[PDB]
Amino acid sequence: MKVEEILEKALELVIPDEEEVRKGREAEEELRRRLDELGVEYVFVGSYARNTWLKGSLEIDVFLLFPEEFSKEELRERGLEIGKAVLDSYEIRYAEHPYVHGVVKGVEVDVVPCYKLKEPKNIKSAVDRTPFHHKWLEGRIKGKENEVRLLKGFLKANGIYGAEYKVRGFSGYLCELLIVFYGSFLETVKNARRWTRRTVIDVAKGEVRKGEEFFVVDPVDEKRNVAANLSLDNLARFVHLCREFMEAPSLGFFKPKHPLEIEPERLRKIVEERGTAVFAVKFRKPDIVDDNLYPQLERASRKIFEFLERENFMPLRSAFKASEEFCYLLFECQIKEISRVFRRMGPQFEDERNVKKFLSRNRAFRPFIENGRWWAFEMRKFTTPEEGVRSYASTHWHTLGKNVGESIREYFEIISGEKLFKEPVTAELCEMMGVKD
RNA sequence: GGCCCGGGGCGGUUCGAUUCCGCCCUGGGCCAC
Ligand SMILES: Nc1ccn([C@@H]2O[C@H](COP(=O)(O)OP(=O)(O)OP(=O)(O)O)[C@@H](O)[C@H]2O)c(=O)n1
Ligand SMILES: [Mg+2]
Repeated sequence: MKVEEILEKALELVIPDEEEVRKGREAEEELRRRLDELGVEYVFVGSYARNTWLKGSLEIDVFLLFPEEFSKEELRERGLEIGKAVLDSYEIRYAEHPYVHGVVKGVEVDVVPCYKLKEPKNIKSAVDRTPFHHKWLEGRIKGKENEVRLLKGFLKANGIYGAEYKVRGFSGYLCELLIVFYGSFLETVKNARRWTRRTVIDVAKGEVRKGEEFFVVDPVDEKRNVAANLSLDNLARFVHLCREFMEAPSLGFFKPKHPLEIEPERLRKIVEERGTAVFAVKFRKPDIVDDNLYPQLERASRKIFEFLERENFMPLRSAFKASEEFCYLLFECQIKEISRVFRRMGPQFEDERNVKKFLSRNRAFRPFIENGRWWAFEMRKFTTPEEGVRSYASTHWHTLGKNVGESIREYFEIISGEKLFKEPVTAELCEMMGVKD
């Protein structure tokens, strides 16, 4: 049951079976045919072109090569039109760099425009160095595509796969680059156990040096960090995962963990056992793309957390959840209620000028001296986290993310108790509190 | 959109703010494929 045995069973979970390969090829063929009628230059990139896509995740990436001189606007317009006329059913919903998604003979496809250059330098559009990533990988990943699939499947099952902002994990390309560096999934896992937050992995130079932050230099452009969007905590989760896997290998590390339900009744008893203040800020989900939403939910969530900590409610952790129509910012504090009074540090008895200005203030209790300096009893405007959040969110909505803020401005409410466990956030609450089972 | 570095105007809070909470101008990088 040692590693190598597990890796064999694992291959079954990550390698596409002959039937799925068929579908992808036929779609590839058809897709080329359609493209070969309109003329137009194109290059298949990504995991389908390199035969490193994960089982049950077949998505063909076609990149339309345009002349450098063309305007950004021409790019989207032509790409849009070409995308639409080439797909059975389509859908446009770019985030910054436009592109068209669709289905050809049942397979997902991504038609993306990009400028055609020589030398991946002075990139015109944000995705220009992608075709060069394909060239560089072409002759070096050949024969290790299965090692790539194991790594992707590992990260996928543990929730740190993608590099979109929702995940802030490992991109596919990053994965491929790691296979070319260490040679296999097993070696990557073995070495990643010793990675640090200053680790720099440079495949073009076959080197590993210590830097200012986790960096995986792009062979194509040594100034771009391929793991730029990999968050620190997620880097940390992978390293820990690699350690655990080596100690007690298991096919489980490649199988997705089910949301694993819990009765909102068990959740209520846990919160009571904990004795904390658990609540959420609910508002309507802005109609924007994931890559726009999450960073905003992240800011909002953080801005409120910081409010809760400087206000002494002792926040434990924060979380957030986006559903079809609403969003939720979750919080947990050790302080369900604080006194109305508190002490505010004053000047040292020494300089009377400021002592006066300090005592000149209208106060309900009369300041005192303690260890050489004046202190005053002040009165809070709120005494619970919810009251505090309600206030802050009503007045500081503009700093809670462009769209998330404007939405909280037109409406939001604070949910807690039984009425909160009925919302679709139980998974996030359990993960946030470390509930196990 | 978010994050990092920088210039310049303000508001609030404070005994006391460049130094905490925010707002308006604006320059330069990075990420998302
Ligand atoms: N953060 C990212 C995302 C994408 N890419 C470029 O876009 C390709 C990845 O496109 P994507 O479709 O997001 O993933 P795949 O690489 O195709 O792999 P998989 O579909 O299995 O996730 C990479 O090879 C690379 O050229 C990149 O450089 N950095
Ligand atoms: Mg793909």
